[PDB]
Amino acid sequence: GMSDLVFYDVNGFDPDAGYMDFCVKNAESLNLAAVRIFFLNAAKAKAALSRKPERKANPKFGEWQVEVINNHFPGNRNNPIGNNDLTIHRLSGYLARWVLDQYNENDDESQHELIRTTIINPIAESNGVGWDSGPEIYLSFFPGTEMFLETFKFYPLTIGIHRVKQGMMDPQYLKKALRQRYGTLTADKWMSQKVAAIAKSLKDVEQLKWGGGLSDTAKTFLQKFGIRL
Repeated sequence: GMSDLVFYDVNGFDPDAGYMDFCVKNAESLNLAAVRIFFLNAAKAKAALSRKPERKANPKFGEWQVEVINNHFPGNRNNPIGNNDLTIHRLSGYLARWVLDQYNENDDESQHELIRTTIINPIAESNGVGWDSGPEIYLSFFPGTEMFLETFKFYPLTIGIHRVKQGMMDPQYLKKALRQRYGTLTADKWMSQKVAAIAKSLKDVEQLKWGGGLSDTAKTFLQKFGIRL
């Protein structure tokens, strides 16, 4: 695959092969502005697709246009999804990984500041979690990141485990993450072999500041005392 650079002759959905295909087709036309717009508008895009009868559609986010399968219109819910096809959910996962790749591309502080100020994760932010928590953990609040459990250091799973433990989520919602691979390991194999790694990941999640900042009224008050925020 993409990590060991081993290639094969041309079965089930493999998110690593899906990500490769996505990158071949889209890497050149992606930019941070477009990806920011995507993440701010993913849910709205699903809503919009839900009243469009066409089996495929071509939403545009900023300057970047992309073809997706429309599984949101009720008449289309059954239609098969191809391994190289894009859905809003798959795109969310692929773009979260693309943002991480951008972050890891170099360690200049300007790169990190650009990414931290441009990409917003509304789900993370709604929970009191910002970029300061770490890039993998921040990005793991995005839908679709469960496709890449090793990449995201088990956080797409352990966020869900934490939520269940806190009574914030029905255990059934864990089913998606629990079906995924971890690198080369199948779910049966990592559930058996990676308990320590997952526990370590969960502790990272438990230590997040689940909650937020000072109010506008408080900030205005504090400015009267020469405190600018």
